[PDB]
Amino acid sequence: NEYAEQAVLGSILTEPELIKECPLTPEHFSPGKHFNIYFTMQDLDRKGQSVDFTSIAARVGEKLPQLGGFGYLTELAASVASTTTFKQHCQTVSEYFQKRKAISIAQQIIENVNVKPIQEAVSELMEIEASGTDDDDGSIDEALVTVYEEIESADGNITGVPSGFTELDRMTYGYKRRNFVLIAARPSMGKTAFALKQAKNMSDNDDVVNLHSLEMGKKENIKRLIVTAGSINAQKIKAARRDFASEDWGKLSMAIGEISNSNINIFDKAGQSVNYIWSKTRQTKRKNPGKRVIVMIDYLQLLEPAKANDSRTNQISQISRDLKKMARELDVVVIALSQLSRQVEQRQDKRPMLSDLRESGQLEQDADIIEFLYRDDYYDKESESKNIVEVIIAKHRDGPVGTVSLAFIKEYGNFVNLE
Amino acid sequence: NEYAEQAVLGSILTEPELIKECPLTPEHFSPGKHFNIYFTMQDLDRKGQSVDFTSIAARVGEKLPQLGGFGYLTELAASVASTTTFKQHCQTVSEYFQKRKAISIAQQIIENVNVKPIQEAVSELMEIEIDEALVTVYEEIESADGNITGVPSGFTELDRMTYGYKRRNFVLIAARPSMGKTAFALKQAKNMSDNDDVVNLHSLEMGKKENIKRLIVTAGSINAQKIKAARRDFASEDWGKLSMAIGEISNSNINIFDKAGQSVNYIWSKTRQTKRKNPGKRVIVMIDYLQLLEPAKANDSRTNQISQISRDLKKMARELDVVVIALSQLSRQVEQRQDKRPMLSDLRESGQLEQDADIIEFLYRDDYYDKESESKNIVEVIIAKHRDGPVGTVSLAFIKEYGNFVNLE
Repeated sequence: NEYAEQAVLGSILTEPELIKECPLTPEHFSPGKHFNIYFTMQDLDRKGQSVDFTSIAARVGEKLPQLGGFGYLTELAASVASTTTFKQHCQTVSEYFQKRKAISIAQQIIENVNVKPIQEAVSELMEIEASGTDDDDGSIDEALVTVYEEIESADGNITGVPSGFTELDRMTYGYKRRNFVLIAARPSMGKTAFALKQAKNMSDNDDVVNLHSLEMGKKENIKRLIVTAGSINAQKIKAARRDFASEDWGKLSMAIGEISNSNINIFDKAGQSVNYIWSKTRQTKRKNPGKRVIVMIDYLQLLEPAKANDSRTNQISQISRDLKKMARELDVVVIALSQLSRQVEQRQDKRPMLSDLRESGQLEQDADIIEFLYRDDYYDKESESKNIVEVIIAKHRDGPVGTVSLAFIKEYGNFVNLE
Repeated sequence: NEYAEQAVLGSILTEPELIKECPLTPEHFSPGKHFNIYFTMQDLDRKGQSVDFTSIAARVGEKLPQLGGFGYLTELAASVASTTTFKQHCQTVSEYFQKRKAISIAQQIIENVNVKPIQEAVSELMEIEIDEALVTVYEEIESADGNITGVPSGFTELDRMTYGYKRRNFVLIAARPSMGKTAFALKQAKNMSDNDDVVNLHSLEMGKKENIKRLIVTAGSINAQKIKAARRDFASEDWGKLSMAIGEISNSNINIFDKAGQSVNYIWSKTRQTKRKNPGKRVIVMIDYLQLLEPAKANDSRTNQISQISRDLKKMARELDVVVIALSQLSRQVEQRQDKRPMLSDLRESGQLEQDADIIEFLYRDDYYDKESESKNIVEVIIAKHRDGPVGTVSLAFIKEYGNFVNLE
């Protein structure tokens, strides 16, 4: 391959310091030109100098035409649009080098064989391994310095996207960018209101929240965001409102402003594939530069799978795995509400654990911050924790676990901080 | 269109980060060049790399000429004045893509239609297919009425909680056998047809006849046992209540489907059809047995079938915008307790059930388990789940003889 071979040579003549960031030998390059363009290029490096046209042409003064002349070195440096592809090209050159020697050691065996062909399979073995030159080595001695800076310069203040709960962010330091958090819980625990809360809290820290409600409508999601924002009574508005509530219009004509002054985006298409959400995530991330994006999903199970004719347990796996990829490759916080096995209610301790994620197998594995919700005053009419939802972080990949308590105001769908 | 097609290919070769900002497949582009220009262009992206002349030409080293040669990639990159109209051009390319397939799926029908051409027009159909939205929200609350917004149940004490089953809701009327599970449905059936709404009754258990035979004995208040056989030479002056009920049922908007095996998709089709023939008016879809519905995957676990049904049933209500009422049955395990009063956990197999339901309402006749009940002839409808409302128990008087329900308090 000559095309990728030029790029490497050129990008080096452009950045005379890249000969280090990628180790090669003239053996990799084509005969004559490219070969000599590196041989002389590499020599000036081992002698502890720089590598540019001027220097190279200054080295082989009489034997310059053997490198395609000076008119070629400049053409090589001209061909390189941007030295960003260097890695990618320096690898294409490398793959083709293995390929060259792989055959050279292959047709080597044939000629070698025809005492005993044992020492052959041994000599032809040592060569086939040394020809395996890769690009990702392990150096804990280098990437350590990269961390140190960050340890030193410690921004004592939530790094990622804040949840809006002081006692929770003091563990996560903001849901990161590649993370895939899971908000699962039994029905009637605030599973939805807890989401719509974090939804706004993020929209207040000036982030973008994409709420995918496959269960509810674009309206109810707002109708809830209002009754939660202005602290107005949920039952009042519904129907009474007009001739039943007064002086609340102040808290209403305020909330209606807040929601319209927020970065909340709501999608309510009935059937949403992980790929659908993907597309709507790029689009939102494109229209909104510089700012972080969070993708909420109101029901992991109501999502539309990729393979219609497949086992249910495999569909949730297909979804889960895909959902994670999105967060990673698109670099956005992915929050997915889920449901827990109906089997939770047939125990003495109604407190959810990981095994309660029924069908979903590849679920708990792809999740970064599995957090269950638990209202004690649902299973017990006489609880010592009146109106207290306890958010249980059962899994944290880059952090600790534990239970966080919050006050749930059933009437406003609001959550309050404690301790 | 090749002109806008160049702009797209070019502006991408200019900004090797725009292949992402606008999704396409080689299928969109003209054959040969433009095609291969994207095929190879897209491939390098999926492999997690960059897309520029240098890289593209480095990929297909021998087969470079099939992309118009290197001299063409540069001409494309030069053709782009500014990468600002990339959106406008990436749309002109997309518009022409639909137009290409719209014909490819149109002349598809022609050759296809050429068993029954029914599944054709169906298969050829599926292929052929915030601040802004909050100002109305204001007027919604302002347009508070004080009465029933959605579809009324017909029970004053119940509608004072739901304000009419909404449009996207999926309510569940579950209960043990012999509680009025069916008669309670056939009651709401008419009450909705009186409020001038359309009720699609899917009785998979009974016949198109018995459903009417019950609607009459309930409408005219005539005795259920009389008519059956005696009627002719056993009842008198009831012909007035009969020649009145027979009219009511024929003057109603009740539609009864009684095909033996009904898939959720079957009901779906019969719902669009009824909604199309009847414009402007709301439609309610009743199902006399959630378990007698035919699943999608025959060879699957039973607990997954009820989930396949339930999940599908909800989507229908949401995407078709109609009230979906599904009668169900409760685990036989209810009768082995002291309090025969049903709860959510009693929904046996069905797991993804209670989660997709909006208004789970169980029925309970106390005078079935107790011969000496203080509530003689009293069914108590128990709303155990209300997503956009409150819970609680509502009491109604059940007239066993007429299959009629009466209001109280």
